[PDB]
This record gives sequence, C-alpha cells and structure tokens, in this order.
Amino acid sequence: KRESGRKVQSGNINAAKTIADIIRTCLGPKSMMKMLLDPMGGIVMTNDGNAILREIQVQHPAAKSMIEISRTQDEEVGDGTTSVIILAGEMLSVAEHFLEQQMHPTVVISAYRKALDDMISTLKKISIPVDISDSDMMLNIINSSITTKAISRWSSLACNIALDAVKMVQFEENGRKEIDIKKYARVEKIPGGIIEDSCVLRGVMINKDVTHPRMRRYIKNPRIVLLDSSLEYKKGESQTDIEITREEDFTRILQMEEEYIQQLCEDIIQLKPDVVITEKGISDLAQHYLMRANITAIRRVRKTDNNRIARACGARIVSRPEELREDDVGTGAGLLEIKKIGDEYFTFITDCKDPKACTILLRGASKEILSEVERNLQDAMQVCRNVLLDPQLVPGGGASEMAVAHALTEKSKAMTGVEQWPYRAVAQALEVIPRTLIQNCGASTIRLLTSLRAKHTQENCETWGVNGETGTLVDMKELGIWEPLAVKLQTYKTAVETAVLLLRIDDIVSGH
Amino acid sequence: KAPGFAQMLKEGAKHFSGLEEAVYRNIQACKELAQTTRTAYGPNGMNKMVINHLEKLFVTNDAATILRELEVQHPAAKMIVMASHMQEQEVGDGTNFVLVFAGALLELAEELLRIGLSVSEVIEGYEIACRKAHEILPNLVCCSAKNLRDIDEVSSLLRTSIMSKQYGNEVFLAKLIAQACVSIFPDSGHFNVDNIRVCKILGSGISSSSVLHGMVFKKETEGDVTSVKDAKIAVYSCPFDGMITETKGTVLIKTAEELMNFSKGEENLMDAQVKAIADTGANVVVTGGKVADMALHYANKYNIMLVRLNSKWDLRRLCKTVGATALPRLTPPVLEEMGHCDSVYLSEVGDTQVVVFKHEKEDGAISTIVLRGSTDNLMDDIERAVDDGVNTFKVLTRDKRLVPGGGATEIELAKQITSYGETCPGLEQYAIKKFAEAFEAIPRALAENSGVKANEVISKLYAVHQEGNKNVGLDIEAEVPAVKDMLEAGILDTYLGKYWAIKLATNAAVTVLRVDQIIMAKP
Amino acid sequence: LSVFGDRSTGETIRSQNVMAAASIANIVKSSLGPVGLDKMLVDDIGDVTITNDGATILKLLEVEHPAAKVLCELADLQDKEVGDGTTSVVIIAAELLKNADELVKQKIHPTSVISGYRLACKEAVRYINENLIVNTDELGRDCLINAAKTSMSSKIIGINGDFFANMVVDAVLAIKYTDIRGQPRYPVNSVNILKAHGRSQMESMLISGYALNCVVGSQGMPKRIVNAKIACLDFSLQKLDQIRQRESDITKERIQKILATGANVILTTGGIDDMCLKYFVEAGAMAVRRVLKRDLKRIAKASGATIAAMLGQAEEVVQERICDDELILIKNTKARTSASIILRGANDFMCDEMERSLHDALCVVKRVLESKSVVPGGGAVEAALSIYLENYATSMGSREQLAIAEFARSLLVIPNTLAVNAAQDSTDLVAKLRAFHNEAQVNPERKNLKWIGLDLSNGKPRDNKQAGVFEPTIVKVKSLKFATEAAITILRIDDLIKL
Repeated sequence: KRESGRKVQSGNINAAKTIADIIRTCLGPKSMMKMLLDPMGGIVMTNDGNAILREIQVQHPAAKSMIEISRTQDEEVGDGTTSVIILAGEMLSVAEHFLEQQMHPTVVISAYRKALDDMISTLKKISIPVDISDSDMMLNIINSSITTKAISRWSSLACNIALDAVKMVQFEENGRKEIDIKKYARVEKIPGGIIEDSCVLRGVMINKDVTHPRMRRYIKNPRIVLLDSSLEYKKGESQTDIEITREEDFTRILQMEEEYIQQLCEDIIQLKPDVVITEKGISDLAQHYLMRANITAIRRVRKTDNNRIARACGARIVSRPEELREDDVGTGAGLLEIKKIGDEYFTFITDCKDPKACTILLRGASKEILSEVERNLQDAMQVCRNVLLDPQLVPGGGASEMAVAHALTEKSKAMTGVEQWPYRAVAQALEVIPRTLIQNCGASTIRLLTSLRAKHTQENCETWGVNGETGTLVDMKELGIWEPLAVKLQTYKTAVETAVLLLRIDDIVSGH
Repeated sequence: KAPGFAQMLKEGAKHFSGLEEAVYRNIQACKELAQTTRTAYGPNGMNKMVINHLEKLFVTNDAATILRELEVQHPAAKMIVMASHMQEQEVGDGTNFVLVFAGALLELAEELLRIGLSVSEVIEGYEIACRKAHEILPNLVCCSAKNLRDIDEVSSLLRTSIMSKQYGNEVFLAKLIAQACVSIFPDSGHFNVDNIRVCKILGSGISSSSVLHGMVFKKETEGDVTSVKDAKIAVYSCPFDGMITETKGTVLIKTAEELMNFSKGEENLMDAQVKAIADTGANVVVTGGKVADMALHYANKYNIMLVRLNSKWDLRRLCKTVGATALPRLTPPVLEEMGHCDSVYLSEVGDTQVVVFKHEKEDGAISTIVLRGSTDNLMDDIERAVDDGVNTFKVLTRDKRLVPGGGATEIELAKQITSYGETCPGLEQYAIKKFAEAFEAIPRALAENSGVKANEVISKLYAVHQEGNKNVGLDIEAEVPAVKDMLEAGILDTYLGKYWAIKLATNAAVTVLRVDQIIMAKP
Repeated sequence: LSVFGDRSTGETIRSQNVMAAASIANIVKSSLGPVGLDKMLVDDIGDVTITNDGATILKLLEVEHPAAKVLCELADLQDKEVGDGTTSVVIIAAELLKNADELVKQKIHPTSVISGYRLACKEAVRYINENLIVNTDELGRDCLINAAKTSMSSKIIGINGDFFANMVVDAVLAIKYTDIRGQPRYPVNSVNILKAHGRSQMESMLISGYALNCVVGSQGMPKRIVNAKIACLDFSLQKLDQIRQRESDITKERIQKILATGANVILTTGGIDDMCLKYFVEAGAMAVRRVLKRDLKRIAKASGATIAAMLGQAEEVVQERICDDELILIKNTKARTSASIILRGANDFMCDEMERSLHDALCVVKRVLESKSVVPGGGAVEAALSIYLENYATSMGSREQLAIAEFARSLLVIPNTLAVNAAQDSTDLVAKLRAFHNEAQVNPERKNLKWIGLDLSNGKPRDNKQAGVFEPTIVKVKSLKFATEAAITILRIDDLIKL
C-alpha cells in the first residue's frame, strides 16, 4: 500500500541499484549480451541497454523514474545513456552514510551539490580544443559509433553524410548556434541500390505519390506555390454534411461546387507554376484542374516542411489561394524530378541554395540494410551536433572519470566538517566506469585499478586510460576514444540530479 | 537428499562454504565479544549486572571480572581472551584496549575481504603498520615522572588509573594508595604488587579508610594480650574443640559421674596442649576455625596471643611471608614449622580493632591498605581499582615515559600512519589505512559512553591536530561536545601500557585471520 | 440489539480518532518549512506527483476516515480565508488530540477538556495582540533589507546581498497606492524583470519606470519623446485589383487621423504597415509594432490609455542603450505603481536564476508591507505562549488547570518540527528558546533577550526583528482559532453508528 520512514530511502536504493546491476556488463565494446524471455517463448539477445530496460516491467516507482530519465537522455544524446544509470546507481550504492551513520539527507545532498561543481570545473582543465575545418579529425571522432558495425567499409562515406548535413542545419548568426535534427535534418529511405550510392540531397524531398499520369517529369527552373488551405467547395462553420434529396437542388449545389473550385484553381495557374503544394488534402474535382494544367499535385505537407521550401526556392506561404501574389515563385530551384526511384514515387525540389536544411537519401539493397544504415547515421549526426556546439574533447576509456576522482581527493583534505566523508564517496563512485571495462575484458580488476590510480598521481591526468579491447593501460593521445565534452557534462549533471531526487523522497503515498 | 551439506567431511562439524565466508563468521563471534565490554570503556562506562556462579548478585564495570564470569565457548574468541590474560602480564592496565581494538581490526578486515583482496596480503599490511606505530610512539611522549617519591607527584599521575573504575572518589584513592607506594620505593627493583595488600572492613564509607604498615587482619585479637614481641608464631588450621585420637581412642561412658571425670581430664589435657605451645617459646597462636571457650582462658593464663583467621587466603598469606605452616593435628609441639616476626600488636583504626604484623627491626616492603564500606560488593569494586592503581606504578619502576589519554595519542598516531600508507605504493596500502582507522574506535567509545555524537568528536580532533596543536584529547562532559588540552588537565597514560597493548592486540587479530576453518577431533 | 449496520462505542472510538488524525499529520509533518523534503503522490493510474507543499498534498491526499475528512474540510477554511499555514494547523490539531487522549485516561471528562482549550485560545490571542508590531520601518531603518536578503541567500544571487536588496526595497515602496480609505496593499503583478548581458552582475541598474523590449524600426523616429500623449492600438494598420488599391488608400486616412490626435508614443499590437511606418518619420512620432498584449496591458494601466479618450498621460519617454536590445523607458505616467528592473550579467543561467530569486524576494517584502501588523515567526510565537499559558493555568483551577497546561506544551511541536527538518538537535533548540522567553517574563530588563526566533540554517537562536523573518498576524490568529475548533469537534464524538 504505502511505505514510510527509513524504509523509503533504503527501498529507493535497492530499487535503483537493481536496475543498474543489469546493464553493468552492457558498457564497452566487449560488453556481454543478455537474454529476454517473451511471454510466448521468444528470445531477444540484443545487448542494447535502451532496449533491455524498455521491455522489463518494473514494479517500484523509483525504478520507473530511472527509465524515464534515461529515455529523455536518448533524445538529446544517443550515446552514454548506459553510463548515466551506472553512475546514478553507484552514487546511491553506498548506504553507510545514509542510514547507519544516522546523517540527515540534506547534509548528504549538500555534499553532492558541492561535488557537482568540482566535477564540472575539472573536465574543462583536462579538455582539448578541436579544429572543425579539418574533416580528418572529425573522422576518428565519429568512428566511435561506427566501429563494430557493418558500415565500417562505407565508414569513409558515413562521415561525410553526417558532417555536411549538420553543418547546413547549424545557424550561427543567432549566437546560440541552435541545431535541430528532428525537422531540418529529416531523413527518408530509398529502396534499391547499394550503401555506396547513398548521398546527401540538398533540399526537401516529399514522399507524396503520383496520383495522375499528367505531371512535370523534369524541369530546369521549377516553380513552387505554397498555400495552407485545402482545395474544396467552401462549407459552413460547422461539420454538418450537405444532404440533398431533390434533383433540381442537386444542380444548384453542383454548380456552386464546380464554380468555386475552378475559381481558386484559376488564380493558382495564373502564375503558371510547376506544382501545387497544399497543407491539407485535395479533393477529386480539384485534381481534375491540376492534371489539365500538366502540373504536379502535392498535398499533406506540414508547416515545418513548408517553412523549409519557402527559403529554398523562394516561395511564400499564403492563407488562401485567392490571395496568391507574384511573390510566391519557385525561381532558383535546380530541378524537379517526379521520377520513380526504387519502385516508389519521389519528389526533388533540390537546388543550389542552403535553406538551413537538407535531406538524407538512404540507398540500400534490402530493407534490412536500410534499417541498419539508418540507425547508424542517426547517432552519428548527433555526434556531429555535440562537437559543433562545444568543440572540446576529453580522454575516454575511463581516463576522464579517474582524472576527476583525483581532483576530488586532493581538495577534500582542505574541507573541514562532517561533509568530507560523503564528498570523498563521489571520488570512489566514479571508479565504476573503468571497473566494468576491465571486468568485461577478463583481466584482474584490483591489480589494474590500483596501478591506474598511481598514474594519475604522478603523470598527467589527461592520458593513461584503460584499453577496452586489450585490457592493459594506454594513453588516450594514441587512441581514438576521445569523446565530446557536451556528452560528459550532461552525463554527470544527470547522474547527480537523479541521485538527489531519490534521496529527497522520504515517503510514498498513494492517492488522487 | 543430494545435494547435501558442503565442505563437511569430519564429525558433522558445521563448516561454512565460500559463499558463507567462514572467516567472516569467525569475526562475528569476535565482534559480539567486543560489544559487551565496549560500553564499559572510559570513566562514563556503564555498569554491568553479573550473576555469580554461586548465584550472587554483582554489579561491576570491571572488564576482567566480566570475562571470568562469562564463559566464552568459541575457540577463535578465546584468542582475544588469552590476549587479555597476557595483557595482565608486564602491565596491569589496557584490558579494554585489546578487546575493543582487536575487534576493530577484524571488523575493518571484512571490507577488505569483500573487495577480493587476499587474506595473506592483509596480514602483511598489519605487521608493517605495527612496526611503524612502534617507531612513532616514542615521539608522542609528552612528560615523564621525576621519581622524587613525592606524594603530590605520585597522587597526581594516579588519578588517570583510578578513573574508568571508581569515579568521583579518585581524590581519596589517589592519596591513600600513594602513601603505601612511596614507602616501598626506597627499595630498588624489588617493588611488586604482592607487597601492597587489601583488607576490607564493614564501615560507614570510603572516606573512613586509612593505610597501615605491615600485615593487617580485619579480625580483632580474641585474647586479652595487647602486644607481644615473640618471633615464634604457631599457625594451625585445626580449630579448638574436643580432641580426637588418631588411634582407636574409644570412650565408654555409663553413669553420670563419668561425664564429669572425662570432661575434667579433657580440660587438663587441653592445659598441657596450651602449655606445650608456651614450652616451645611460642606466644602467638593462630586458629583457622572455631575457638573453644575453655582454651580461650589458657591463652590469657600464659599470655599467649590468640589469632582467629576464617579465610583460607589469609592463612596462605602468612605461609609465604613469616614461613609458618598449618598442621592437621591440634596444637602439636612443632617448633620447626613456626614463623618469624619482629613485632605483633593490636591497633584500632576506624573504631575497629585490627591485628597488625609489623617488623620493627627489619624495614620490610610490606604494607596494607585498609578499606571501609557499607557493602561488600562495593568494597570489592574498590579493590579492583587498587590492583589496577598499584600495577600502574610497578611499570614506572622501569623507564618513565607518559602519553596523554582521552584519545589524544590515538588520533595523532592514526594521522601519522595514514600519511605513511598514502605514500606507499602497492596493495599493502589498503590494510595500512584500515589499521589507522582502527585507532578511531577508541575516541568513539568515549563519545558514545558520554552521550556525545561520535562523528562530531572525530571531526574536531583532526582540526586541532592539523594546525600543529598536540596533546589534545576528548573533554568528558554531557553537554560539552568540544575538546580540551590533556596536559593542562593532568590526564596521562603509560608508555609501556600502550606499547605492549598494541603488540598483543595485533598478534591476536592476525592469528584469527590465519585460521579459516574449525575442525573437531578426538584422541 | 439487532440493527441494519455495525456500531461501536467506548473510549476506543476516541483512540481510533486520535490515531487517525495523528497519521494524517505525520504525512505533512516533515514537509513543514522551506527545507522540507519532497514527497511522492501515487495516483490510481500510477502517475507520480512530487511536491513539498502541504496545502497541495492535502488536496490530492485521499484517505477514507470519518475524522480525517474533518481536517481536510478545515484546510479549505484556512486556504480561502488566508491561504497559508495549512500545514501548521494540521500539526497543531493533532497534538491537541494526543494530549487530550492521555487526559481522558486520567478520568478527566471531555467537557472539562473542551472548556480548557476555549479559555486558553482566548488568552493566547490577547497575549499575541500585545506583542505585535504595526507596519513601519520602511524608509530609514532595516526591517526589509535583511528580510529579502535571507530569502535570496539560497541561490547564486546571494553573493552580494546588500546591493541587490536595495533595488528590491526601493521598488516595493514606489508601487504603493492607497486609493481607498488608506488601505494600500501591493498588486499581484509586480515590477517587470528583464535580462541582459552586462559582463557582470554588479552592472544591474534600477529604472524608475517601465521598460518595454521592442524596436522602433526605421531610425528616422526620434528616440527622445517629451510628449505626454500615448496611443494604444490593438487594431493593426496592415492588410481583386481595386481591393488592393483601396486598402492602401484607406490606410492613408487611417494614418492622418492618428497623427491628428498628437500622440507621439504609439504602440500597436497586430503591427504597423511598412508604408505607415514611413509616415511617422516626417511627423517625428515614435511608433512601435508587434507589441506584446500582456506588456501593453500594463502600459494602458500606467498611462491611462483606453484599450480625448485613447490618449494617455506621460512626461518623458527615452529609448536607452542596452546590450543586444534597446529598451524603451517611459517615466512619470498618470498612475502606474510599477517599474522595471534590468538584470545585467554574464550569461542567461545567472539571469534566469536571479529572476526567480528576486521574484520570491519581492513577495517576502510585499506580504509584510500589505498586512497591517506582523509578528516574529520561526517559532517565537509558540515558545512565548508556552511560558505564559502555563503560568496562567495555575490561577484558574476547577479542573481546567490540566487542560490549559497541555495546550501550552502542545504548541511546542512547531519549533520542535522545524528543528528536525533543519538537521539540528531538536531538544536543545526548543530548550534554548523557552529559556530566553522565560527571562523576559521575569523582569522587563534589556539584559534578557526578547522576540528570539529559530534559525534553520545556522541552527542557533537569533532575533527575527533584525533578521527580518516576519509573518502576518492573521496567520497566527486564524491558525490557533481553527486548530482549536478541530480538536473540539473530534473529541465530542463518543460513538460511531454505521449502516
């Protein structure tokens, strides 16, 4: 029914620790696999940490908060999600100071919040800048996601696809350098071909099918008209349908239906465009006038899709077709191609101009390959987005967590009070990241982790991480595990904030 | 049914597998032993209610009394108990140290075994850190005794040993015990606890107690002889009563007149028995049991002093001093087995007469501390503080070095060892840091027993030691969590008391970790 | 007796009612105070709602008990009449029942217990009314600088407390308008808070008038306007051959009638046509397009412009120079009682946190200067009533001495609860408060501290008059009055009859 007292905070630990203990071995390139039993007897062997916790039914409420926060992390960054839950579970894994020591939660919460500002300032000291003009340096960065995949052969092509696409969407004049993949970077798939044939289309491609055989197949200078309203007989303010039981009245309603549709379509063809793009649907009587003009009929195009077309060919959005002016034209468009590609109808408005957006064309032999190439380029574009926002890299392979753990230990000597004990626990909680990398490789954990702490004490903390494949110690200047700083900052801010949120709840009450 | 019990091949003796951590459970029996005597450590230590094997009600905070009355049947826990018996050798203090500290080493060794660190490397960590603590301890010596045989100096250093046993009374016990100790000190190297004894007498309170020279017996002189200088002392355990004969010795009485005739012959026979004592030149007689009424008059006729000792330990007390031995026969004329004493007299101290054996011709190291109290269980606890008080001075006959108490040296020695393990590479740095944290348990025991938070005390002791201020221990108060200087207060411990206590407690914890299994046997 | 339902009577009914009310108070108990911990609320669908506000929890808290619904209905009486202190009423009402329950086991009849709480509640109001203070010390003394300074010390804005509080105190005193019989309160709408990059936080300046964020378009418009008239237009001047031609023609008479009124400052919501913007250049009129509706609503209230009618009143309007934007400053309108505060700082992170801290700092100074009389809070009220009411119980008698004495000890839960949420020893803090207030009752001498509160941060007794922690009088009066009626209502039920 409900829980109260120390059992809530002690229960929230076991709930968050149990969820974390599953994916502990899912981190790293050597990460172990898992087995899920379907209710019908099926088996899913996927090692992806996002798919595992998605199919697991969790009873405890705090266990749901661990999953919902990880799902939000996937939207912003498609990497490092597993590291968030491991750190969020390890920081809460030490219950000694929580209960046995009889310390008040706010005393411990103040320790994490002070340790959070120190973990952020340490990463900026050990970071390194990046030259975004050279595409060779961006190649080894993206290869982190490309490795152990089937696109490794086309990896050289996969880099140019994600790099040039994000650079177009990035608008640096505003000062915030905002990049939106879910709109301007929108991707569609093309059946047929091979992986090499995949290129980056400059423009906005529409998947609308060809309804009638009369359309413009190829145009040197396309003309595009953008208007929101649908082409139909004008109705009343309500949705009430028109019911006519008399034949004489049918001729009165049909004449009004043919007159208004022909009137709006007459003002559209006055400019003589090559296509008509409407936001809503298009009736059958309206398509009869569109096929007579020998122009392409396009409908069901959202607002964001229309905003990109207006900046591409120079179009203009008008509320009603009767108000269309000469300002709406498609002048400047490269070509218009309705030609069938891969047994599917495509539309190319592509041009020589950069309307803060583009379209990615995915070629492939089968739909199984298309699904593999798609998801592999998605996170690769997010890697390009995270680097262009903060062009700074931090050493990976566990070198970043150990470099911060050494700074927290040295600073705790000057801290005087009861908060020094939980403040040092954060330094030992960051060692779980290099620990799982060694355990998955098979090498001894205690022997290597002890010698690793001696390297950051003497040598520079920017190097000497942990090799995941081999298992020994290697510098990060000689290896490509360098990771973007924007990912590590979001990881530590989320791991600490989630651990604080669960400690603040001392009672679970059921009611509405 | 298979599978059955695991790792049991011998005599059904319960064995613990790797998942049950047989080593961990041997520590669990050692931790429960420490939890019993932990609350009794310090001047605020709680009193324990002990039921004697005779079904007597005892209330005492003494650690040695608890371990003797509580039977410990666990083999590994006996190793810590046997370390406490060796703790009473060479020094008379530090009993609670071994129980609390050795239990802290095994408790902290649990976290090292859960990490997967081998038990063999944990042993090497304590042994290296043990030798490091022995080097730093001489540098922590604050002051030293001047050995001037001054009562004010001896009574000042004893107040620390009197506390944690009898509290609030340490002012009187420090002056009385000192007066008996200063007298022996002119004798070099022969000072020992056997010279100073304890004689308890029912009285008003502790403030009525005094100190007397020589051997003092609580039983007053039964005879009318005030003082006698006779050296010969006849001690016999056979009480004065109707004499029996080792041979047949049959007695047939029929009429009433034969009752009086054989009674007069017995009185005439007891006359020659007392006369034979005076014929051997013995004016002192000792009776273990009941003294007859008729024989009491023959002692005053020949002026032979009568002594009655009911306790057996008081009889063996004289056997090892004057040399007089008890015989099973009733007053046989044996002059060879008697004793020798310079002077014997009766004295009255505290409205009670006591028999005093004092040597006028020979100086002697013998003294006595007479105690007064309204409860026998109360005087027994005071006697426990006297033995621990005198044994502290027996160590001062050796090299004189003093260290502050109240957890002052425990934090400073833990701070120095922690810095050593930090700069020492390798895997042994784990056990060294845990060995330093075992020193933190002693101040925690003083804080918990005083009703003060432990984390607040440990935090303040680091700040004062980090700034360079030494000799700072824990202030004992209920409402005052803060700390004060130990040197100004006068609380000081013994160097050899801490030296031997750390070495014995270390070997006690290491020996337990070496034994991973307990197996029965039979001859 | 055969009846249609279950019935239960006896002392157990009182015990079941006390334990039921005690369970409800324990839920909102640890959430009392600003440091209170958050608590989850599990719906029937499984949704989770996390909030520390006691008034919000009690609304969503669903527990079925006959006596528990009485305290829930009382929360509506406290919220509608005042709106604060609902958690304190529930905690006090529960402690009155647990103490009265022990008195019944002493063979004290509940009626004599009820008569004790009524007389104790009357003497409590009289003693508080004498210890009150009228609203004063606005300008010339400190009762408000330290008040908001302690409120903003939680965020990063607390670096410099003196410079930022002076902008708050000066802005709250200028919005005062009596307008009825010497009432004046302060409006819910407060000084508009903007943000800009000032290279540092010390560059924030206090403006004596409203500042709007907008542009005048073409530079031909004068940026210094000494003209008083202000126009407020919600009708846009913007938008087959003759329709386009006449529409551009009609706007020509539209621009002439507006410029004929003589209004130099003109604000338009829907926007102004490009050709109409050119007409203000030669006329020298200052026109702005795409003005926010909510921002313009406050301007129509200031200059008195009608949303010889629409024209407003002003003195000087000058567009200043700010980083990244040009803010339009309007000074000395007809009746405004509002101003603008420009936050200049490093990045938007500091500007957004300071805006939330100052907005909370405004409500602290506002609520004190609206209430006619305030009282020192932080448990100083309950600690003072503990000593006075306990000495007053000995004078009455007639089996009312035990009922009044328990009422004084029951009020100690308020300082006892705040001490636990502050991570401090609860026994020592309550003992130190009652030690100070008792010395004030002995003699009226200055050496004995008076009006001492409880500090949640430092965990040491402090003076709330200097520290500036104030709460309205009606908060304490209505809380003690409603909490007493809640305990009386429950004790009067000796029997439960169910059908």
